Amino acid sequence: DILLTQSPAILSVSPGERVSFSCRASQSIGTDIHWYQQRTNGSPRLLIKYASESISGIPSRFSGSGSGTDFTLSINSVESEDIANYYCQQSNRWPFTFGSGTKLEIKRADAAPTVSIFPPSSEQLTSGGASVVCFLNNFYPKDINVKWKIDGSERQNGVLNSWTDQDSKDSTYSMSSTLTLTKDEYERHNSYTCEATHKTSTSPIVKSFNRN
Amino acid sequence: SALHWRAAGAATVLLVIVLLAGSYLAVLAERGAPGAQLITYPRALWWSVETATTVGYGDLYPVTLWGRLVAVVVMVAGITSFGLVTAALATWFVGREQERAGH
Amino acid sequence: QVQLQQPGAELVKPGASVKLSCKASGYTFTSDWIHWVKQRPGHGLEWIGEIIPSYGRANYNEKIQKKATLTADKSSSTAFMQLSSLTSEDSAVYYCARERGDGYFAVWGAGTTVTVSSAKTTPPSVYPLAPGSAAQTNSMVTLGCLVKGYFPEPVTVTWNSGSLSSGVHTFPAVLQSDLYTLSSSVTVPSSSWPSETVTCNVAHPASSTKVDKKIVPRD
Amino acid sequence: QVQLQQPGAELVKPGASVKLSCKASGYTFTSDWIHWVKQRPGHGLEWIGEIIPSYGRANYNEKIQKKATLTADKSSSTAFMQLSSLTSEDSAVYYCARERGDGYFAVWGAGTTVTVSSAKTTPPSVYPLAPGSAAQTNSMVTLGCLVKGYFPEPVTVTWNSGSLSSGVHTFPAVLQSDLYTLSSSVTVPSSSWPSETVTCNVAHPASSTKVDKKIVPRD
Ligand SMILES: CCCCCCCCCO
Ligand SMILES: [K+]
Ligand SMILES: [K+]
Ligand SMILES: [K+]
Repeated sequence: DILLTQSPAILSVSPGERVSFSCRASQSIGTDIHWYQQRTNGSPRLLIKYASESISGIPSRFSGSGSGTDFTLSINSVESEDIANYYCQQSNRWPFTFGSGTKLEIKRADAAPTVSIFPPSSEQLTSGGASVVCFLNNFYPKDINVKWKIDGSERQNGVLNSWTDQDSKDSTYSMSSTLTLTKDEYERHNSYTCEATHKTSTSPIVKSFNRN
Repeated sequence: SALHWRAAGAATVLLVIVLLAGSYLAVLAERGAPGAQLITYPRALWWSVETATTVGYGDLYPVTLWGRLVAVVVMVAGITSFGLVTAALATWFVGREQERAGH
Repeated sequence: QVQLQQPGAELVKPGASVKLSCKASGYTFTSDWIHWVKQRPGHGLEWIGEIIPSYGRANYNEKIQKKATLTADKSSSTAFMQLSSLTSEDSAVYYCARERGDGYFAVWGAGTTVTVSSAKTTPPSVYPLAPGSAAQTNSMVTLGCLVKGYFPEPVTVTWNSGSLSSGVHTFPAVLQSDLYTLSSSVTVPSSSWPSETVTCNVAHPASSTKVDKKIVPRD
Repeated sequence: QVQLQQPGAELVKPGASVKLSCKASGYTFTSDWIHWVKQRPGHGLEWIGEIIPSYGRANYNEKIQKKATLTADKSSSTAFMQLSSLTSEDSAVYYCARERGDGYFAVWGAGTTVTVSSAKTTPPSVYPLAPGSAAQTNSMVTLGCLVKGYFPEPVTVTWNSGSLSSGVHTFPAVLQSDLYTLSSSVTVPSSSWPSETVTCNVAHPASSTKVDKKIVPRD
């Protein structure tokens, strides 16, 4: 069976630049290579067929070339919506096979996070539980730390964090940090604060709220 | 019309049916066989044409038992059809030479 | 219109089997092949097998342990994939795709998330995330929804039934003690809320539930 | 005689387009293909595309961003290449070449220098370079011409309308503040000058100018 090699596995490009994905076959397959795009949590979408043939609905920015064992998928002027995984697939010999995929990354200008802190809902408190949610939205680069403080004292237990992949709308990243406590544990403290430390500022961005 | 022209016409229509059915059946037989190339309908139809004509470029061919049996039917249909057109042309010429000679 | 319809999810106990379905609409030919592709989290696409409905013949990836069996019901235009004796290795999203016999997958299903676990199904609790009373605001305001205590994945979160897409982030779920949790963020011009209503719609396929939670300012 | 005729240069503003032409003479067949090749300074030859005039069909390098469109006028035996939405990356010499359908480029045009810049066209000022009064001399003497303040490239410098080729050096131009400058050197037997006249002919395609500057001894 035909091995389809996609290297590099990750490609970082600046906005508006032409970019080229590589797909190499273990043996000659004519032009029987097809390209698919798969955005986060979406299904694959055919971009190019038989190496260079256009698909209706796909932006002119996308083009393909090559024949034999070496193929290339190109994008003229990359933009945020192009952030995704790209796969090649061959139909020259049975069985059909897929390449290992190349993820596209866009390097945009630095952006400080927009921080929002949220108090537990009344509906949740009614069930004997309390989650304080903090959003660190649309920042760049993706490296960031969140620190929790209850009544001025740092907290680590009960915290779960989550990071999105680079956003296909604006090339930024976002993160959520959730501190979960029992209604009681929550009832015996006054202020809750969320602090974000990010490259864009030597000083932390802090958001707080008092239980009453 | 005369028999030989009718047989030729019939043979042609029949040949075309064998080419189409053969392209389709070749793909069914060959998918599932590692290395097989005769696995998409457009090139299989091209393959059926190169088989019925015996041109033999050599770019495509069956690797499975049934793909090979299908190939044999296409070859025989093709060889027979072209052989039958030749026989029809000969019959036409023989009749014409008879006329040109006063018989 | 959606050409290939697949169920959102299937929860399967270790050792058990499940039958995934793929209902096709749109042009249908006797020459179409329906393919199935597996994608484990963070990984690529793996071809599993194929079937031609008009004839009933199926081919399989021979290179991997055979977990699937493909069949098709011509009258209901549905293709099926029987996965048997599953382990956590079989947990993944399974796509069905249509190929017109010319080599490429022209269109794909949305995928069915299969989770192999002993745990029980659990619908999510959806809570509002409205700003505290001391929070200041610029030309934009951020609201959200907490979706916790559900199993298995996934959940689809939309805002205002899909009419609100811009300014939305739905964070990946975190698994803790057999339950998932995630939050979704939405940002609209500060002037537009609460005059204009903002509701998140949370759908959880495994439990056949879909709930709405309107976001209103704290008292 | 010159088989393929191309204009010397074309100045194009960023974002604009230009149509290069290639006029053919000599034997012409319905089977000839006219090719276009790009060569950036200091780099190799890059195939852009081809066209068969008798039919009007064109093929292009698919591997590079498509900037060109090929057409041909059969009645004037001219092939054209439309380059659109140019950037400095498109600045280069573009050759046209004739292929008799047997694979190799038998003959080439002189090439058209395309410069993509916002700057304006400027004809060169040609100044004489004659030895100072205290300069000593052997059996040979060196004279020259200063060609400065022109844009864009190129300029063709000849001595005595081309009759004087031996002992000639034309140095590469230097770009400074949107203007180019170069000098040309010529060496003849010291005895032959000034008895025998020495003139440099400077042609600048972009400005459609060609001037002569006779070199005479300083007073
Ligand atoms: C001559 C008829 C052959 C039918 C093709 C069989 C395809 C299925 C074999 O697996
Ligand atoms: K032969
Ligand atoms: K042969
Ligand atoms: K013969």
